This record gives sequence, C-alpha cells and structure tokens, in this order.
Amino acid sequence: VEPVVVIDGKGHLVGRLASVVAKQLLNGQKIVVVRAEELNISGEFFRNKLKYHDFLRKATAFNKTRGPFHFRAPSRIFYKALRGMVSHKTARGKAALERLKVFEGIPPPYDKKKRVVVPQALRVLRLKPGRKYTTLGKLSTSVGWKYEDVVAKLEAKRKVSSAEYYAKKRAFTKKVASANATAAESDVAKQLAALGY
Amino acid sequence: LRSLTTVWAEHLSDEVKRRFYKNWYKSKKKAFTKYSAKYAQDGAGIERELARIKKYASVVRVLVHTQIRKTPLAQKKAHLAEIQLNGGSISEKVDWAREHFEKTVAVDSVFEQNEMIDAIAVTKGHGFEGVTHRWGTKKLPRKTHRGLRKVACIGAWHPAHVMWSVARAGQRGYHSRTSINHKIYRVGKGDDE
Amino acid sequence: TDSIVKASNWRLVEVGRVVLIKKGQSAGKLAAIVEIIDQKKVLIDGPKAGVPRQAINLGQVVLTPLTFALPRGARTATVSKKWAAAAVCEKWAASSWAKKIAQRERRAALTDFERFQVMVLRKQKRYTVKKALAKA
Amino acid sequence: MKYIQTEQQIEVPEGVTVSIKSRIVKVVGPRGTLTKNLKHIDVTFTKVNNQLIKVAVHNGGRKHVAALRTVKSLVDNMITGVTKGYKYKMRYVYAHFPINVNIVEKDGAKFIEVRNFLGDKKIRNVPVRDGVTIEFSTNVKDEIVLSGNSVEDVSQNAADLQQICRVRNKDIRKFLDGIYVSHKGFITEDL
Amino acid sequence: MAHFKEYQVIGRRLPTESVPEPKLFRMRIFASNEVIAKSRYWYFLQKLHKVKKASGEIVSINQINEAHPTKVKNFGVWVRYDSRSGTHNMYKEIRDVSRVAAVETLYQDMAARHRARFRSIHILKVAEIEKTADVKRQYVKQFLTKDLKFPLPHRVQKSTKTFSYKRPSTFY
Amino acid sequence: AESHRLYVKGKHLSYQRSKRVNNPNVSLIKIEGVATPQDAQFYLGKRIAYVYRASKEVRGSKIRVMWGKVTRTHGNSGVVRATFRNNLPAKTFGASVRIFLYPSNI
RNA sequence: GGCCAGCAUCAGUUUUGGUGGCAGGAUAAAUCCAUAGGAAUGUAGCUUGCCUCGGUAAGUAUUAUAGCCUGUG
RNA sequence: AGAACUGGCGAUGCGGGAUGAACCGAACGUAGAGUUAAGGUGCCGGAAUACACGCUCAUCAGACACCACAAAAGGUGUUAG
RNA sequence: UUUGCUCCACACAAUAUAGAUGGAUACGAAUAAGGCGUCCUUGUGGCGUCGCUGAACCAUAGCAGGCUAGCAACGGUGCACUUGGCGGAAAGGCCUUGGGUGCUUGCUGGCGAAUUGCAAUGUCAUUUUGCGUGGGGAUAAAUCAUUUGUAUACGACUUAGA
Ligand SMILES: [Mg+2]
Ligand SMILES: [Mg+2]
Ligand SMILES: [Mg+2]
Ligand SMILES: [Mg+2]
Ligand SMILES: [Mg+2]
Ligand SMILES: [Mg+2]
Ligand SMILES: [Mg+2]
Ligand SMILES: [Mg+2]
Ligand SMILES: [Mg+2]
Ligand SMILES: [Mg+2]
Ligand SMILES: [Mg+2]
Ligand SMILES: [Mg+2]
Ligand SMILES: [Mg+2]
Ligand SMILES: [Mg+2]
Ligand SMILES: [Mg+2]
Ligand SMILES: [Mg+2]
Ligand SMILES: [Mg+2]
Ligand SMILES: [Mg+2]
Ligand SMILES: [Mg+2]
Ligand SMILES: [Mg+2]
Ligand SMILES: [Mg+2]
Ligand SMILES: [Mg+2]
Ligand SMILES: [Mg+2]
Ligand SMILES: [Mg+2]
Ligand SMILES: [Mg+2]
Ligand SMILES: [Mg+2]
Ligand SMILES: [Mg+2]
Ligand SMILES: [Mg+2]
Ligand SMILES: [Mg+2]
Ligand SMILES: [Mg+2]
Ligand SMILES: [Mg+2]
Ligand SMILES: [Mg+2]
Ligand SMILES: [Mg+2]
Repeated sequence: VEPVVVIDGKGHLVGRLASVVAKQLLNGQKIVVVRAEELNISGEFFRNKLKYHDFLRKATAFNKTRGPFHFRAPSRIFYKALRGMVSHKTARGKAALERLKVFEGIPPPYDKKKRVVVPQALRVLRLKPGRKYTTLGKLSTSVGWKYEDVVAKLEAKRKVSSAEYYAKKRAFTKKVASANATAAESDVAKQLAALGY
Repeated sequence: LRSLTTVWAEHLSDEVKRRFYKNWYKSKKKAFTKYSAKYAQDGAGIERELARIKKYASVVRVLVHTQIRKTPLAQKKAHLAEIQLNGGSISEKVDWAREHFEKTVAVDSVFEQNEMIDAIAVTKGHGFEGVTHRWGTKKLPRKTHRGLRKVACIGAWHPAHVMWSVARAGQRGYHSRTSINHKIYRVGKGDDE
Repeated sequence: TDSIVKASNWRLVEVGRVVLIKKGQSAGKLAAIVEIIDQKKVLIDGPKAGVPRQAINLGQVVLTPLTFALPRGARTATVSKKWAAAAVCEKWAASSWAKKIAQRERRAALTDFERFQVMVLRKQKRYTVKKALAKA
Repeated sequence: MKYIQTEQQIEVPEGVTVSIKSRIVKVVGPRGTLTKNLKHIDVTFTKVNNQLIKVAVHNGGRKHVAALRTVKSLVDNMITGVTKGYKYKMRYVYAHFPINVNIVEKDGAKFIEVRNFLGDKKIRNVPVRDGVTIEFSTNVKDEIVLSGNSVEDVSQNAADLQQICRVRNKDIRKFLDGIYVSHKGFITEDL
Repeated sequence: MAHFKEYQVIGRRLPTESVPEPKLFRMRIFASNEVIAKSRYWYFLQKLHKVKKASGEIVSINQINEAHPTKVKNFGVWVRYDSRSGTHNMYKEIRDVSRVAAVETLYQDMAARHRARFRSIHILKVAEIEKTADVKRQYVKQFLTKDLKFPLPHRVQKSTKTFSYKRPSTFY
Repeated sequence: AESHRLYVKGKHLSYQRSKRVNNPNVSLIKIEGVATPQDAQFYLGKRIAYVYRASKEVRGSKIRVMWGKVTRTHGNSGVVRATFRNNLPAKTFGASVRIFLYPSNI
C-alpha cells in the first residue's frame, strides 16, 4: 500500500506482531518496527523469564560457539519470533527478511516518519483484561541486555522534541480550521456538501 | 559506546609519528601535515571539534604517548594510547586536554605512595606447548607407548566430538592479562640521585 | 477542595436503549432493546425501521447514546408508539454519527463525472482558503 | 458465574477531599496527603456526594470481586491515615542481654540501630522510611514507637525491625529474644 | 449435536389379530432433523416398553414451534447424564426465548462444564417457570431485578485492515 | 496528470499448492483492496500483466511482459487464482503485477 | 495461407450471481386486530413517614395519567 | 512366544498422520477442467487471527486416534451439580 | 609501468534490478478511559464537542500533458540562489529570511491532437561500472629482500634501516 511501513511496537504482542510482520514480508511489503523494548508477551514476567532461561541452556556441547545463539536485545528477541515464521534457509526467505528492520527506540529517519499499529496484535485489544503480561524491555535487561537506560534517556529526549512538533502542528490547524469557516456557508462549500464533502 | 571525533595537537613528536608508519626511513613522513594546517586559519575548525565533544560526549579520553627515547630501548617507535579522564565535568575535561596539547604529564600526577594499582599487559611468550606444561596435566606413566606428556582420554565416545573443554597442545603465553591489587612501594624521580 | 471523582460514563444495556444493528439482513438499521436475556443476549425490536422482533447477541449490535422511555417487554405495536412519541429517528438523524454514515453513502454513490466536479470544486475552495490562511 | 455488579461505599469525612483520575487516588487531609495507584485492578469509582464515593465492578468473577473490597479498604486506610494517622508500638524483649536501640544518621539517613541483641557484637541497622517518624517512648520500658500517615509504611517499617531480630540456631521457643509489635493503633487520641 | 427443532413423535406396536389398535405413545424429542428424531424415539421407547422399531411403526411426526418466540422466558431444565465414573441427575435453569434455544445452550453447557457429549444426556423435562421466585438458580435471578441496567466496559472494535493509524480506544 | 494508472495493483504470492507439492500452472494473486470472494468476482476474467525488465533489447525494447487472466476466486479473503501464457518464474513470489479493467462489463 | 492473439455467435464440461411462479406444515408458529380473565420486577391515583417547597421510600391499589401475561376467535 | 476369522504389509507408488513397511484416505496408462476423501485453514503453509456458548492461569499449563505413557491419594484454586 | 587520482558538471556506452507507477501523511499517555475546542481559580478544574475506524487526509483536469492570449488575485507551488537557526540514536535531515525565475486547473479565450488504423507494459523508474572531454582539488604508501628478538614450527609478531 505504502513503500515502507513503520510499526510502533509498543503495546503489541510479540508472536502476533511476528505473525503479521512475517506475512507482509513474504508478500513483498518492506517493514520497520520501532520501540521493540515496549513490546509485550502474555504471561507474567517470571514465566517468560523462566522460559528464557530454558532457552539459555541449549548450546552445542562440544562447542558453544556453533550452538544456538542467545540474543538478549528486545529487537533480536523479536527477530527470533519472526525468523521462526519464515522459511529462512531458502533464498525466498532471506529475501523476505531483508525487507525487515527492527529497532529499540525510534532512531532517525523513522522518528519523523509516521508509525502505525496492528490491531490484531494490540495487547490492549486482545488480552482479557486482568491477565498478567510482560514488557520486553524488562525481560531483556534481566537476561543481559545492556541498554535500557540509554534507550530510555534518548527516548525521553526524542519525546520532548516531538511534543513541540505536535504543539506547533495543532496550532497550525487551529488556523486552518479557522479558514474552513469563512469558506463555510459559501456556494462552493454547500455545493461540495451536496457531493459528500 | 561510539567515538564521534578526535582532536589532535598541532605539532606531533617524531616518536608518535613513527608509530603511524611501517617504513619510516623510506617514507615522506607526510602524517598530519594537512591536519597541522587546520590550526592556521585562526583555529575555526579545531574549535568546533572541541566544541562538539563538549556538546555531546558522555566520556572523554586523552591521546597520550611515551617518550621512548628517554629509555634504553632500541625500539624507537613510541606507544600511543587512550586514557579516560575522570576529573570534573565534560567541558572541564576537554578544556584540560586542549590545554595539555604538546604538554607533558608525570606519574606523580596520577599515582601516589601505597596506592593499589592494576597492570594490564601481554604475558611472556613460549610458542607451541604440549598439553602437560600448558594445562598442568599429569605426566602419563613411563611405560606408555607413543609418548607420555599427553591426555590419555580426549573424550568419551559420545558426544562423538572432541570437546572445547579438554586440554590440547598449543600456543602458550603472549596473552593479555589484567592483574590487580599491586601496591606502589615507591614513586621514583629521575632527577634524583 | 471538593472531592472530584472522574466518572467513566458508559451507554447501558437497558429497556429503551436504541441500538444500531451491524451484522445481518437488517444492518444499518436502528432498534430498541425491549427486554434483556443474559449478559450477552437481549430482545430487540425496530418496527419503524422494518426490523423484526428478535433475540440478538449484543455483539452484533452497537449501543447508541439515544434512549427513550419503554416498558420492559413492551410488544411491537407498543414499541412503535413510544418510538414515534419520542421521535428517536430525527434525533439519530441529527447526530454526527448518522451524518457521517450518510456522508460516505453519498460519496459512495458519485458518478465518475460527479467525482471530477468534486475535484474542480476543491481546487476552487483551496484557492480562497489558502489566501485567508495567509493574511492573518 | 460473573456477578453483574457489586459495589462498595467509601465514606468521606469533614476534613478531607479525595480526587481520582484514571485510577490514581489522592486523599488530602489535616495530617497531610497520600496518593496511591490502583491501575492494576479495574474498578469504577463514582462520586455521589462530598461524603460518599462508590466503587464498583461490572460483570466480575470471584477473584475480581474479591479485589473490590480490598480497593475499598486501601482508600479507607488512606483517609484514616490522613485524619487520625497510625501509630504502631513495639517492645524490646530479651532474657539476659539488654537490647540497646538508637537512631543514627549516615549521609542524611535516619536508621534504627540495634546493638547487643542476644550479646551479638554485630550492629543491626533498619532504615527509617520517609513518612514515618520514630520515638523512644518515655515512661515505658524498652518500647519503641513508629507513627505516620501510611499504615503501609509504618507497619512495614515495624516489621523490618522485628525481622532484623530473628534468632538463628536456637530453639526460638526458648530464646524468645526480639523486638515485637505490641499495639496497633491511631495517633489522634480519644478516637 | 446441532441446531434443534422439537418434535412430537407418535408410535405404536404393530397391530396383530388379537390386538388391533395398540396403545399409542408420544414423546417430545429435541433433534435437528426428523431422521435423528425418529431414531431418538425408538431409543427411548426401548427403555420403557417391549418394543423395537422392527415390531413397531411411527404413527406421526410433527414439529412443534415455540408458542411465543419473542417472549423472554425463564426455563427450568431437568437432565440425566453420564460422567466418566457414574451417572447423575441435574437441574439447570436457562433463560431464553424458546425451548429450542434453551436446549441448544444446555447441551453446550453440559459439554463445557461437564464434558458431556450428546450421547450422554437425557432431557427429562423442560418447562417454563411461571412466577419468578420459583426461579432458583442465582445466575438467572440476577437478571430479573427491577429496572435492570448494565454497561459493557472495554469495547473491542474489530479491525477490517491489518494496519491502523490511530491507536484504538475501548471506550463505549 | 500525475497518475496514469489504468490497472489495479496486485501481488504474485504462491503457486497453487499442498503442504508439500506446488503446481506451477496456477498462480495466486492478491489484489489491492479486494477483501472477499464476492469482491473478487469482479476481476474474474480480467487480464494480468507481469511486467519486467531485461538487458537485451528485443523488438526494440528492454521491457517484457508475461500475460495472463484471472480465473476464479480463492479462499475467503479475496485472493484470486490466475493462469498465464507461460507459468510465472517464482523468483516473483512477492512481485507486483497489474490487473487491467478489460474485458469490461460496466 | 505459417506464427500468435482480440472480439462475436455457438457446442461440451463446469463454477459463481440476480430474478419470476408455485407446493407443504398447527393449510407454519409469531406480530397485528377483537375479546374474555389474570398477575407483578405494580403504571396512575391514594394513605402514612421522614424530608431545601417535591422528591424519595412502604403501604395500598389491577388500567387509571405506562404496560405485560394467559386462553379463544 | 503361540492359535482363530477377516483385512493388510511383504509385492505398492499417491494424499494424510512432521518423521515411519503394516494406521486413516485412496490403489496408479499420458494429460486438461471440475469436485472431494482422510487431514487441515495465526505464521512457517495452500486455506476464516470465522462465527457461537462455556471452562481453564500452571515459579516446570495445554494442545487431537494408532502414538511415542503416568497411578493411588490429596487441594478452603475455580466451575457446575 | 607511457598521464595516473579525486570531488562537481554532460556525453556516449555497457550492466544490472526480490520488483516506483499520485503521497511512509512524525506528540505523548491512558484503555474500568481518551482527542479536540473554549473559559478559568492553571487543576486529578468548569463547559462544549468527537469516536462507532484511513470508506480518511492531501494531491488529482492540460501532447506522459503541446503552443499561445487575458482577467481576478498577492495566494499556491517547482527551481536555483541567499539570511538566520535547529537536529549526533544511524544527526546527513528539519525549520526560517530575502530578492530572482518558471508553472498555476482561481476564472475567461485562440490554436494543436486523427493513419499507433478495434488491445498488445507499448517503453517515461534506479543499480553498478567503463571510455574519452574540461572546471575545481590533492601529490602516498604497503609488500619482498635485509635486520631486532619483548616473537616464532612454517606463515605470523615485534624492531631497525636515505
Ligand atoms: Mg565529525
Ligand atoms: Mg618443554
Ligand atoms: Mg601441576
Ligand atoms: Mg605454573
Ligand atoms: Mg594427563
Ligand atoms: Mg610398551
Ligand atoms: Mg532450627
Ligand atoms: Mg543447638
Ligand atoms: Mg410451545
Ligand atoms: Mg495463437
Ligand atoms: Mg456455454
Ligand atoms: Mg425463489
Ligand atoms: Mg412506562
Ligand atoms: Mg392478547
Ligand atoms: Mg486393516
Ligand atoms: Mg521376500
Ligand atoms: Mg499400498
Ligand atoms: Mg507425504
Ligand atoms: Mg505424530
Ligand atoms: Mg518453520
Ligand atoms: Mg495462507
Ligand atoms: Mg468466512
Ligand atoms: Mg482415545
Ligand atoms: Mg474441584
Ligand atoms: Mg534480485
Ligand atoms: Mg472530554
Ligand atoms: Mg486542551
Ligand atoms: Mg477539563
Ligand atoms: Mg486523517
Ligand atoms: Mg500544464
Ligand atoms: Mg538506519
Ligand atoms: Mg485553455
Ligand atoms: Mg579527468
């Protein structure tokens, strides 16, 4: 529909975000996902922590280097859920995956490019209210990830600049609305009403 | 952590310059000769580099090197290295550095008597070493055929692979070590019989 | 220094709440909640709109802010008489909701030519507004 | 089975005003002010009048409803804590070694410092929590008093101390040594 | 087992010389079609009479339609069922708008709460509870308090497209 | 003007297939804005062009086209099956495709 | 008339829509109308009792200043 | 380990059961179109993140015949009797 | 080593392409709550309004968009300049000044279009490189061999040499 779709990870459910991202890729839709630290997994924090240490024990007995790799970063956790849903040892699969980019925080280009959401993987729209769940950022830091603080800091900085951008814009469209107003009740205006505008 | 700029002194001792090269004698020794220019124009460009460090930068390191000529060594090409600065604020840090360009610093300004210090260095080298001396493995009995400074069993039958955790002949020494808690018993001065 | 407690102010399932039917043969049509069966099923009726008295799943309907006085379990005739009494139709019709509905039904009906006209008309509007939004 | 609604009443008295947006509760009265986050629950608060606030659950299960009452109590205990306030008392208890208890300060600290427990050469240090003030009761033997606006902080500071004086490797039926909470009540007298 | 209709089924033992005009017995049967319904009939008759279908005939089969399909009704329901380790009688109350609707949710419920498939149940009786206050199970009584009203918090709109540009709101 | 498009955007997705066996003779097409089989009935018979590029010029062009037709709908979400003059290459699963408006019935 | 196509009219197979006429049943059951009787999750009225000038509540009260249920047609 | 009747495998690919001699489905000339079986339809993967009523929260939940195991006995978890 | 290198410019040649074909159109936070407007005592404030999907918003007419004239406006927008400022998370992009110049479908005119023959993507994008041209700019080093021994099985390492 658009050449690149930027998804705001926050408030999404890992494997349901994963399931739709894999699909879009396979159909040729480039995707970039942001704020993966604000991703969710259902089930309370301890469970997913336990689940992750289950992951941690798996390694190649003769050489831990050739064995399964344990990426700690919230984006790489996410990529894992994704890669798992893509026939990734085929050329078609590799291709699909290049269409993907995953980030912690919203770094440049993407901080000034719009981001969308994916309602069928929105936590607040899927999980029964009451059910315990888990923020990726917190799950990651507890298994080694080093950069929550510096993402948090950068984000807070970024969030200041974007509230300005916003404030300006909302101020510019108060005028713009104060325009669509004189123009109201005019011939061209009610003519456009007639045709549904 | 990522580096975003380096600002250099205007004049650089041949010693460090020698470090930037693999065939000094044949070279035209052109290192930093255009950079050295940058100072010329009032300073403008060097300033904004110091300026930018100050604006950003969560940490500051200095670029120092050794006066190897003041040393009996033959080796003549000096050693260059980054030292974190740990005094005051970021700005105060760079100011300090800028001020100390081409200027000189001594141990008494960083170590004192009885201080506990660590030492980072590369371990003496020994070349290809059999398993006995390299891991402190048992000498196998005198009666054993095909030699006895060995490990008798290199693994069970499964995993059917030699494992990363058994001892094997190979390079010994010429390793990095970071060895700690060495007390300074003396800080000597050279101009001091 | 009064207390001040938010609120949160939901449309209620109740006798006399008007609802918009979203799925089905009816669909787009309004109706009234007559009686009430459990947390998930209610009995609806909408004579003015031609929708048959029926039990329906709440999930197929969307509650509207409109309500009118109905006796619980009032039959179809009685329902028609209170509905008209309270002129719920024009009330609905007055609403931004229904208006937004009607608008896109209209947009949907535009001839290709009519569309071309709409574009010409927007160029036109854009010209005088871009002016206004530019002087002050 | 899902009850369609149960609700609770939260009485409000002449001194205080309580304001709740989202589910961020703030009760303010004479003895200061307390705020508490209830976002982890899902209830619906409603002002009926300056002395009354209802709290309700729609279409809730057992565990949900179960939680509804404890919401009522928490905000109650905030209101009281902000009118009457709380006062927990504890007594030192020992069979031979006088338990010596004082207040120290390291870098604007305030700590409860326990010496000589059961002879122990070690020195114990419970932090004074912010909100809670600690006074060694005059006219009473080996009594310590912890008062404040927050039942939670006062009670918790209490138990931190009583736990700092657990006995190990002894029959704790025989070695009953410790500091134990001995009266739970209010600050403002008469009531 | 499906979407039920309710049938009257009438049957009798075949006639004989010394007994023409055998007695004629009727059952109300809830089933999705007349084939299942005539089968259920013989099933139950063979638990009551010396008959089988090989020596009897169905006399009449007739679908019974709800008398007031848009009047809400409180149903008393009596059921016999089989569990894994024993067989058991139960009384449930169901509130819907037709016996047919009532029986559909029962079988559902029996399946969900007790893991009883269709083979394991016997409707013993389904009857409209006339006056309230003979309504006995609370999960229903709840719904007959005067001037009853309730919200449906946390509204969940269905998306029609995979990407949204807003961020939903569960208001209602 | 700025747009000149006279076709509907679309995407080569799969060949017709089993879990473990595909059939190159039938291609599966997702059409922009078609969500249901009812919606997709409009396009049955419309003609598809997969337009691609090449290094060798041919009949004076470096652009080539594989032509096909939409033949039936597919599943519940407005996907469509199509056959082509020559089966589509399969490096093109996920490549764009053009669904024209002819043969027309409006 | 070699190669490859487009449209039209047909034939074989098949898929997917729109629309017309009928048959059956409790000659569907409902709604609706008419009528008889009833009750409460009791509408008006009334009583008494608190109560910021009429609002609540607990009585009475079966169509009244809402309605519903059941049978028969 | 040994018998009875049938049906298979052996001698046989094909679709399903991830995988597999024997299970389910279905038996084979070269092909086009259609419809299905058993089995599936979040993504890997063709096919509803379909509809509907319930139940279930597990600091070692559970997840589909053959089949790749769990029992006595307990619970004031929760559900309906 | 027969005139090499680099940035800007255009010209020709070649080679590609995981797949342009109006526009990736920027708060944050909550969801048992929010957005927007407005007032105020500036707050967990009063009052209004909105949702129930982007089915939107914006753009969109002109030989794939030709050549021309005028009016009403002083607005819009492309381009290249120039003014002041911002952005280091991968900033490499955003905002602001000023004159110039083009276009304007805001409205009204003149001319052109056919024969591509009833469809044939009917070719209008962006990769990398190669050869010359002339406008700026810049004029190294590494390796072998020799040599040290803080190194070494051999390579490698570490030194030294106008
Ligand atoms: Mg730089
Ligand atoms: Mg040796
Ligand atoms: Mg040893
Ligand atoms: Mg040793
Ligand atoms: Mg050994
Ligand atoms: Mg020997
Ligand atoms: Mg013990
Ligand atoms: Mg002992
Ligand atoms: Mg009946
Ligand atoms: Mg041909
Ligand atoms: Mg035909
Ligand atoms: Mg018909
Ligand atoms: Mg009424
Ligand atoms: Mg009647
Ligand atoms: Mg068999
Ligand atoms: Mg054999
Ligand atoms: Mg076979
Ligand atoms: Mg197979
Ligand atoms: Mg299996
Ligand atoms: Mg896979
Ligand atoms: Mg699929
Ligand atoms: Mg469907
Ligand atoms: Mg079994
Ligand atoms: Mg139990
Ligand atoms: Mg490619
Ligand atoms: Mg509001
Ligand atoms: Mg505001
Ligand atoms: Mg407000
Ligand atoms: Mg919009
Ligand atoms: Mg033009
Ligand atoms: Mg990037
Ligand atoms: Mg013109
Ligand atoms: Mg040149």
